[PDB]
Amino acid sequence: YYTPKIIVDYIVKKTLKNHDIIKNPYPRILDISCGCGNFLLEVYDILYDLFEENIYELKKKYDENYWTVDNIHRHILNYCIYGADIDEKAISILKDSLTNKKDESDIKINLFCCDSLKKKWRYKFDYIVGNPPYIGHKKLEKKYKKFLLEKYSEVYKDKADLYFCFYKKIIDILKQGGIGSVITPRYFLESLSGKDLREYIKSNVNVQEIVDFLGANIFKNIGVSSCILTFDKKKTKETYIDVFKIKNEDICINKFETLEELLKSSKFEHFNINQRLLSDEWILVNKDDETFYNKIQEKCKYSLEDIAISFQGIITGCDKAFILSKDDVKLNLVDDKFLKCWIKSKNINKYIVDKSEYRLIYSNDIDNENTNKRILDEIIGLYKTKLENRRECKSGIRKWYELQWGREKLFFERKKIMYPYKSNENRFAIDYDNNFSSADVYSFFIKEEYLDKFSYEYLVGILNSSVYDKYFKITAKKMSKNIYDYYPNKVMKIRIFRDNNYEEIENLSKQIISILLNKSIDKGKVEKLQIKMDNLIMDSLGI
DNA sequence: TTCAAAAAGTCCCA
DNA sequence: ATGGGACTTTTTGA
Ligand SMILES: CNC(=O)[C@H]1O[C@@H](n2cnc3c(NCc4cccc(I)c4)ncnc32)[C@H](O)[C@@H]1O
Ligand SMILES: [K+]
Ligand SMILES: [K+]
Repeated sequence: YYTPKIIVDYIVKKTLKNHDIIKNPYPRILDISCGCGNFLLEVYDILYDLFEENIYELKKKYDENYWTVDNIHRHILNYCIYGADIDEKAISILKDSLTNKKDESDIKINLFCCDSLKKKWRYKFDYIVGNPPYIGHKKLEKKYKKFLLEKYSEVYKDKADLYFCFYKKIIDILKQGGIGSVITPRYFLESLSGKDLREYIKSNVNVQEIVDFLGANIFKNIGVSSCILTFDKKKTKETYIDVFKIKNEDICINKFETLEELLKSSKFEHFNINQRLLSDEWILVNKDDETFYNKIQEKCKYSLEDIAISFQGIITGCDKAFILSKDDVKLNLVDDKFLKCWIKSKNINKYIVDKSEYRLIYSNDIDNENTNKRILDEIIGLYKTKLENRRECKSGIRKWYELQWGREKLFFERKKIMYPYKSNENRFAIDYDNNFSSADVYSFFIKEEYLDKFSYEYLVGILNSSVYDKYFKITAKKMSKNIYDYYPNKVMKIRIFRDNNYEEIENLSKQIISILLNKSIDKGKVEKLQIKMDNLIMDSLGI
């Protein structure tokens, strides 16, 4: 995963541009996932320029025979550059690349082929740079995950990622007054799994700068969203973070010769965040958005979690075995008591759901194999081998033809609100048709004790408003270009209000629902009603 | 027993 | 061929 050169140079310049080579001519620069040496080779070039530009000052202050230009190459490799990686071939290539920068006496190069997370590191380091590996909870082998849970528990639990541990290792082995700069996924900035990691970073290092690329495609043909984190262990009372957040995700990364030109430009916005004021959540927004977010939080007395019951959709474990088109002839084998309406995330619009085109065979209600042999033999059994490889089938908890996570039917077969799990905008709809769905659609229904305060029509009105689209996206988890995570761990934290505008907001919502359900939809008037509703909500929240 | 999180997403076309 | 757009499964720890 080759890191773009402009970012590599920026990271190295970040850690080394103001190093006092005269005061300390023995800086230790480390990359614990160096690979072929994208960062370390640049570190060599930056160090070599630094030594040659101060070669005569060094010669005068120290051993004058040791400090010559001819001796710079040797000194850098013996005492300055350190790298670690698990790939033997990459280390071998990097060793040759460092050697080719210039046998006399066989210089030794501090490159280790090892697990960076298991190595007994004999000393701390002045500067650490690089791009660690990212491995999620699905693609990480179970034997290694037990080690991470037992030894890296301060940052790695549950659905945490591998690069959390590289953050902990880098922070642990950084010298006092040292500087670290890495490029990692951005998701830990907001994700629920990153809470322990954020607590660790906040209370161990001073975060100098965060570069957030949002959904920009930094790595070509890689579906990941990146950020650059720069931190130090310097004694300072400032504790203020420079945040450079991109404004246009469509931009290409090579607009200028250097990254810092892009950051200072009109493609990025800059603002400051007080690190001491960071809660367990990192709300990195400008003053206008902070005021906007704080107004809504203070004005709203209730949250969605207070008034609603949230649940994830069906997880069959093999969709091809249980989901059929409503026009599929094989449904003539299945009694209608077994069939449920099935929708995908794209079927969720604002305020209403598209008509179902798929049916779910709720195979849990099938009592035994002998009574409905045709359904099992001709429909579900076509994927029996894959069905039996599901975890709950291996342990015997689930029968091979049963849904892996069937949930409760009564939760779905009722009036409820559904929203897609990943979307570019708020899309909350009222479901009237007892729709079932997979985990790409989340549902909630209102608690009985809050039905006389909040109706479904009022909720979809304010939740689909432009005010709440901006409001939710302030702290939402940015996944990829024009995609946010609409998950209960943040959707249920949305705060809602009840005031003098309740009735008209609800009435406008009913009008929109009435038009959206017509045969000849005058979608233009829906937009006009939405604008009027947004004005009511902004009036209610005083913004 | 059984909840919900997780993009080095995935797949496609031009 | 690559880059950009539409769309989103089930494995997994707790
Ligand atoms: C996306 N970028 C990479 O994967 C690079 O990082 C190196 N890289 C991976 N993982 C490493 C590690 N520890 C974790 C580890 C080790 C062994 C098995 C397992 I599963 C996990 N330590 C040291 N370099 C490690 C790789 O060799 C590439 O150059
Ligand atoms: K001298
Ligand atoms: K991206």
